[PDB]
Amino acid sequence: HVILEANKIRKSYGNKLNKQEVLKGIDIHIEKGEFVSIMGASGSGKTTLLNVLSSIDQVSHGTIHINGNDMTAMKEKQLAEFRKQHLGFIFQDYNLLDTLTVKENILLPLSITKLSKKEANRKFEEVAKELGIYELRDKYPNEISGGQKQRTSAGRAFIHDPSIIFADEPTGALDSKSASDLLNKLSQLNQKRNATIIMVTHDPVAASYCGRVIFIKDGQMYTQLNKGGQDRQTFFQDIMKTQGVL
Amino acid sequence: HVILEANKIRKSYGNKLNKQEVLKGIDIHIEKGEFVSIMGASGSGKTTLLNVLSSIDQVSHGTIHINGNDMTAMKEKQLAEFRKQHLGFIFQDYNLLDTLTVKENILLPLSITKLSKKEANRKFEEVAKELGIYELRDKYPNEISGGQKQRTSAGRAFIHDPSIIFADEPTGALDSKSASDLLNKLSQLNQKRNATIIMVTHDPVAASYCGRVIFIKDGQMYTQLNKGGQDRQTFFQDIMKTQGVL
Amino acid sequence: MNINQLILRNLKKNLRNYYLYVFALIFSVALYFAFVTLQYDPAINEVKASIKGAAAIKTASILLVAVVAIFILYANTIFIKRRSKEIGLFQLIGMTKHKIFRILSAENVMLYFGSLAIGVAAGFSISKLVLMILFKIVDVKADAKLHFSEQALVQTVIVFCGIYLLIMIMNYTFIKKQSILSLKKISFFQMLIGALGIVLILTGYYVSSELFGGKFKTINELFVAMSFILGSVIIGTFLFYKGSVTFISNIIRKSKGGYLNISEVLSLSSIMFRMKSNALLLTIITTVSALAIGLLSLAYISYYSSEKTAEQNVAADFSFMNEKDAKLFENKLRESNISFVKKATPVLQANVDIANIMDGTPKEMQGDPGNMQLAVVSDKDVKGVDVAAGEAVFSGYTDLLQKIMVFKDSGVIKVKSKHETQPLKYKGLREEFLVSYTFTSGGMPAVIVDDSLFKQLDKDKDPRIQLAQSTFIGVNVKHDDQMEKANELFQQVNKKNEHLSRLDTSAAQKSLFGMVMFIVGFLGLTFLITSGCILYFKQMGESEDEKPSYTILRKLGFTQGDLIKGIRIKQMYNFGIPLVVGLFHSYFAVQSGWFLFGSEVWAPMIMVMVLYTALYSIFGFLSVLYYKKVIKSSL
Amino acid sequence: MIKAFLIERRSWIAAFLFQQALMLFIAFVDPSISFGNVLYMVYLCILFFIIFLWFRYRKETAFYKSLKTWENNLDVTAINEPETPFEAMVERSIAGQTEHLKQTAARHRLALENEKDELMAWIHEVKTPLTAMHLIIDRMEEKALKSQLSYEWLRIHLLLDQQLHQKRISFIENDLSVEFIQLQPLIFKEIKDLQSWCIQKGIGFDIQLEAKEVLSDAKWLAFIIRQLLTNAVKYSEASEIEIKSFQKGEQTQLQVKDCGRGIDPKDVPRIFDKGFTSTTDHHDQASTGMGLYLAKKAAAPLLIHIDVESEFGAGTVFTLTFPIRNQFEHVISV
Amino acid sequence: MIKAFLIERRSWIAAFLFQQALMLFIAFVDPSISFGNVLYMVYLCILFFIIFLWFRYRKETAFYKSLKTWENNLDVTAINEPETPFEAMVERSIAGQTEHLKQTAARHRLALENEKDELMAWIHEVKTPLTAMHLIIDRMEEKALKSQLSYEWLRIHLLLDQQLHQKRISFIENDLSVEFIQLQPLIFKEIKDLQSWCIQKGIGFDIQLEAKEVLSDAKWLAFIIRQLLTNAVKYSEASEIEIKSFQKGEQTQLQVKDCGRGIDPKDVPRIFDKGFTSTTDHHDQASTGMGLYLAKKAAAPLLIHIDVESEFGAGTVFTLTFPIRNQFEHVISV
Ligand SMILES: Nc1ncnc2c1ncn2[C@@H]1O[C@H](COP(=O)(O)OP(=O)(O)OP(O)(O)=S)[C@@H](O)[C@H]1O
Ligand SMILES: Nc1ncnc2c1ncn2[C@@H]1O[C@H](COP(=O)(O)OP(=O)(O)OP(O)(O)=S)[C@@H](O)[C@H]1O
Repeated sequence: HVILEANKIRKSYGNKLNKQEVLKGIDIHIEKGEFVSIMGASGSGKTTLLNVLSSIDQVSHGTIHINGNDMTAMKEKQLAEFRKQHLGFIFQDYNLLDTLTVKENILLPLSITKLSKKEANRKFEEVAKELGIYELRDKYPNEISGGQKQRTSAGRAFIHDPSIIFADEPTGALDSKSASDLLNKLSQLNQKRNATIIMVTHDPVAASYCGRVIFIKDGQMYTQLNKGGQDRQTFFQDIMKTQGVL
Repeated sequence: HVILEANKIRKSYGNKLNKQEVLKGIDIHIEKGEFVSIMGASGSGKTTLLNVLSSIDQVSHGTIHINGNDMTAMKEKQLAEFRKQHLGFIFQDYNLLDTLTVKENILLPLSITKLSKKEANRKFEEVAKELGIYELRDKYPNEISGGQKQRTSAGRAFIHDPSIIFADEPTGALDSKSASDLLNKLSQLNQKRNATIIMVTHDPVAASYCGRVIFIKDGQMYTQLNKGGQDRQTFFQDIMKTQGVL
Repeated sequence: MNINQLILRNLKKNLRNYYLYVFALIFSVALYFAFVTLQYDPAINEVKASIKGAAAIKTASILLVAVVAIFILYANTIFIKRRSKEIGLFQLIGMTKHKIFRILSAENVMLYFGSLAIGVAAGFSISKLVLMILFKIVDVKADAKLHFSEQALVQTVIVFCGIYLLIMIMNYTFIKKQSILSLKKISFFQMLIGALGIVLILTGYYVSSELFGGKFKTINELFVAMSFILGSVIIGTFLFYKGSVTFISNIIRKSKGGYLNISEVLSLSSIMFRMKSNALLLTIITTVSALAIGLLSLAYISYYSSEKTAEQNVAADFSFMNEKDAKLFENKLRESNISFVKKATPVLQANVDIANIMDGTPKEMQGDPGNMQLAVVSDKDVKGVDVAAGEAVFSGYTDLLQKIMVFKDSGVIKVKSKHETQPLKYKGLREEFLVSYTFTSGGMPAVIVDDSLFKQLDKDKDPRIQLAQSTFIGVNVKHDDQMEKANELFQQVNKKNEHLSRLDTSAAQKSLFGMVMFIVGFLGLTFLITSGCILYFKQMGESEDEKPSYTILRKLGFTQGDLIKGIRIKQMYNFGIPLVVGLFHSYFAVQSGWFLFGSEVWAPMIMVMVLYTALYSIFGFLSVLYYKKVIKSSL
Repeated sequence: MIKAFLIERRSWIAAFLFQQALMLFIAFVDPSISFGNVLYMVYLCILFFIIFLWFRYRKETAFYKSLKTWENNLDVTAINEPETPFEAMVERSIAGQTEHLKQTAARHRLALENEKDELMAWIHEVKTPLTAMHLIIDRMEEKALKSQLSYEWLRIHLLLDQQLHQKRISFIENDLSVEFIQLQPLIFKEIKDLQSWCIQKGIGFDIQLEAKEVLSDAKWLAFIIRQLLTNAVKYSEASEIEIKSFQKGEQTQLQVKDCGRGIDPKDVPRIFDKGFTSTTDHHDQASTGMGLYLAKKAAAPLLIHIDVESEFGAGTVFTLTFPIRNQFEHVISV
Repeated sequence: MIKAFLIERRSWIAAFLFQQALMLFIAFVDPSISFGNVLYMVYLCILFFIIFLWFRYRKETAFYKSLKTWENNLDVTAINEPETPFEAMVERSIAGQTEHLKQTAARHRLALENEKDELMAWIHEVKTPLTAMHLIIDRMEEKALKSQLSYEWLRIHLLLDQQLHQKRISFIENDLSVEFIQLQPLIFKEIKDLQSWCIQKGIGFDIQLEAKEVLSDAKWLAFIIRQLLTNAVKYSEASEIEIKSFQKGEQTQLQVKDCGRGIDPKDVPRIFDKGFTSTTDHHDQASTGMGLYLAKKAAAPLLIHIDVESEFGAGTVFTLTFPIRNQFEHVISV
């Protein structure tokens, strides 16, 4: 429970003469298995929060605890091992190796675990069938559509079965149809295997698929919403109006 | 009048097996002294549109008429010269050279015409007083705040008396106070002297200051609004409702 | 999949930008193998000199290995810098630092050993022209043959394996200091530092000018000046390269009231904020280049001043000491049938005083004032010079002795005998020595007097050390007709070679100075090329570090001609400053160095300077081309 | 390509190798030049020559390879910037000999879309007054002249709707939609749209369906059931239309049973060819007949499969097919 | 033109000189190999090389002169028959690209022509139902409903006739005709087809035709005259439209003066804009705007200038200057 926890995390940039503080007292209690999101205007300290929560950066003051462990008092080797074992990543821009086909490019993170090839084979088989990109196994990533490349990047983050998945805004390069399809498949993968996808977006209809929208203004959270039993449309209305309030 | 004229602008990316079209029949009519904002989304054709009307990229099909001149006729060098001598640019990110003072940085584009020293100094002083950064005249761009750098970039844009000023979400890397300050400075500069501004954005708060809002959807514009005579709050609520319709 | 397949594809589709790397490796390997196989070749000993011949090459290799190692270390950046986003992505996926290091090291080993294999074959192809040049310099012509000398291959393999073992550490450090990534005004102290550097350079040059101008004419007034000049010049150039260019650029930068265009911004900003970045390297390059040029000039002067020095040591055409051996030579030259003008010229050690002929300080007294072992001769042997009574003329120039021992221009020669004194005046001039160097020790100028004075001095018979034989047995030869045969017969008669010869002694100096000149020239050329290339590498790196200011400044529409004009000006300044500094240091280092020796030459300096200029011009042009290529693909 | 480069540069290679051969041959016969010591010189010269040839080939074979790459495929811009004097020649010649064709094609295409836009605006400006005329004619009380005028109006506005849908066909590439729809409200409203013809010709309708699921567009399916039903009632006279759907296998046969004349078996295969029109009836000139051909050309992208069983004296059987719930994923894949 | 060839042929000369220098140096260093013979025969080799340089210059530079003349000429044979693969590649690329551009331009033009023909066919076969509509509708007895129905029908029919003439202006250039038509029957026809409008709106008119002859293609003359008439109707209402014709100047000026609002003096220069729609009356925006535009442009051969002797309040003199009967012979020729 509460697979992610934070207490008064604070971060400031600049040195000596120039100093700015963009994170001022953030307290988050994201719960296991919830397709949580973060919403707010650009330049309000979103990607900095994502970096801090993932131990990519370091805190000026604050403690973040995941699965009973602590993050602020560990060394680089064990931090990297934990990042491998209990984390999965997606970012706005796809990062695919054009030297390899989609097949081994997806299978790369699982090819170094000293495992039989057949297990990885049907693991990729299941992942591709769920993501519906099975047919392009033997094609280079220089001859496929952008949405397919993005879904390949997303499926890379799911093969090694991470306990907690992070993401940046994943619909900044896709089309409307492809964005809707990708969000639908992410929602479907939410409840098949229990993974806490923590998106970070600034788009209302993008966050309409979530269920724990949490706002932010300039470095301090404001509100909190829940899906309840709404049908993905009245929730969009409520979210977008409460955005218009600010 | 009719400074920017477009007729079914078409633009596509890629070749052979991964060819995608992003601009599909776009028509633009911009009058003198306006303040136009093309609201879109994350995956719509905004940056490509700014590139193609600003003669940075090239349109697959269509014709443009900026100030009554055929833009799609000159090959490269006339395009570069015309772009330098008649268009001003503001961007979302790094615009200032790291190894120049503010004064030299925003007096650089005037050096081509060789307007002596005294009148260049007077024009720089007059412009820098309006944006309120005239005190920061001998500091380096690594010793000032982000909003001050944005004001410096705007001052560089406005100094050399352009015809059309192309912006691209100037307030996408600031906090709310500096955002409002920069937008108010832009509006005051537009009011004092006729300076057309054609910026793209994805935030209704930033576009409420404008006099006309065009909504784009997957490279196909749709619906328009006119500020007319209501105050900022009512126009912002109208943009609220119109964006909520989609 | 298999990581080996990944490495193979990475190498296959990455081996298109790594050409300068392979070329530098090939060049280094070829030069080192050529030098080492020149060493271990058994035909080198055909030379004849005091040194072993193969002894110097060990020290030369010790000096060369450091240079080639530094060159390869500064070339490794080309391979290592580009791998940043790949390392960040690999860390993002999960693979740790050690796996990334091993993956990169596999390709590094493949490229390195391929280039090493190619280099050995290329060196053996050219390892005969070097030997031909060496034989041409020392003038010993027997043959020229091509041999492999496996020991040279073993030494090269060991040295370069060690160098790669050293490179691995730099690779590991660069991989260490990487993360996930995103896959200043002038104080008053700088004014003082710049002014201090400039003034020390100026005063060092000035005090160097006074030294060989004629002052400091005493032994204890020379070492202090040498040490002070050396230290002042080194510290002055170091201060010049770390604060005297920023100071001298700020004046022009502030002269224009904050109003620049593209050319001035590029050139001035780049120079002002980048020259100060690296300061230790430029000092090393300039100082070492000046020292090498000066040393080569000294070696050339010493080599070319061989015939005259040999003629000075060998008083006659051929020299003898043993009277029995002289009589034997007289017997066996009858079959030679050569006009011999052998004279039993008698010489006595007659003492005079030159203490009063000191034009400097009275404290210079020089052993015995009036009981020296000076040599006198009568007028029957030498008739060329006509000197009246009460006058004398010194015979000898002695540059190595002139550097310290200087006679007064009008110093009357007060001959401090036991009782008498003969004042002497300087009218004529002579340089004909009638004695060999073995009897003059440090070198006493020849003195010619009348027969009566010679008789009086010899009948005085002062109890002073006397030469073993008085009447020097030295024979002259007729017109040059039978030189070589005379040389081999004289060589075969003095099987113990306790005697002295002209054509034999006039070759050891030539051989020794030829070896010195060869070593110095080879090392200097290698170092000069390497130093010229290092700056090109630095400029390529700085070009790669300044692309977003070309992505911008081109959207505003500055075309490419303006940018390339600015780059040409920047490269001109950046390659012109160190060249001029090195030229001035070299000119004031070579100048001091024939004053100690004899007359000026002016012959090789022009050639060395024009080569110096040409290579830097070539490197600057290549840097400009690289900058153009980088700018073109920006927008 | 290497062979071509060696062929073009053959003269220089010949000159160099001829000079080297003359070297060797002259050195062989004169004792003043030891023949054994000239092979070294020739070896060095040939090594330098081969290295220089490699560099010069690498530099030279770029532009003429780019031109051959741009031979026929695409990318008129693929021509690289010239750097040699003789390269600044081919590029300028190409530009001078292609700008005419470029401008002509651009002007003609521009005129094309301008014409289409004007036509579409025309058609809407037509649609409005006809709507006003319908709004006013929905108040009149006669019977026979009512039937005549109403039937003429129905024909007129269905022709205008067909023209609007053809102008839509002109850019149908951007209106694809797939969702679950039911047949009952569609059939109800479209029967409301087809009353006066049934009243005039005494043609009844009977509905008894099994499967109501359709998985395709909405407006195109409306117009395609218009095509089929209007064609049937044009081929059926005084017949109770037994519009029925049976789930026969994977396809639901929307069998429109009519006891009218039908279509003769001899002319069954031609009922869907280029612009087919029933030549038996003279008034069918008013009907475009383009409707069948446009239905044929636009039926492919929207996944509606047609089946026909036509007989004379028994009527014509029609059928459209709908896909399975595990089919609307090939539309993104295959 | 030597300079360009020397510029691009510089590496080969550099290699030649470097080879000579290297072998001279090796001859100098080696004592076994002599020096004088080497120097003399190097001189001979250079003198030999010069003539080869001249030959290759002549050949290659002559070929590049022929492509430079081909760059700007009208004959394709100016290029020599290819002998080297590079020139063959250049010529083949040129030919292929030119052929492809010609093919695509032809395809565009033919497609446009076929679309226009299809439009003409549809417009005829849809115009006929409107004639049937008029025939059916001219039988009722009701007053208000039938009157407003006549209003709507007249609007639709005038729309159709107008923009089908706009359809045919595409080939009016080959559809020009001239003959003699008296005003009176055709103006009475324009009253008759607008007799529904005349009865409903009750707009007055006056024919003070001082000159009683006009010339144009019969149906095109009718088009121009009820173009002016219907524009006046759209612009003037319940006014004595004085349709007078006194010949002012060379052209026989139809001084068609309405007594309605007229044209505002501030808007006199503007009425001639392409796609003219009088926005002060929203019914004028439904007009294509070609009416005045096509009247002027197809009246460039017809020599019919639309003069405007407008006065506000008393109405605008719609001076459709039909040229003098002599100047209509110009129209006959075209
Ligand atoms: N090294 C830095 N890293 C990040 N932000 C920085 C840095 N230095 C200054 N800043 C500024 O600090 C603020 C931090 O904002 P962010 O944390 O990036 O929020 P954000 O911009 O909404 O996130 P993104 O990039 O839009 S997903 C911005 O105004 C940055 O311009
Ligand atoms: N070479 C390319 N560079 C950039 N975008 C490309 C390129 N090729 C294709 N694209 C597509 O072009 C789109 C880039 O966004 P744009 O349509 O230009 O406007 P945009 O999405 O508003 O840009 P921003 O970052 O949001 S301001 C994406 O859909 C890309 O997939």
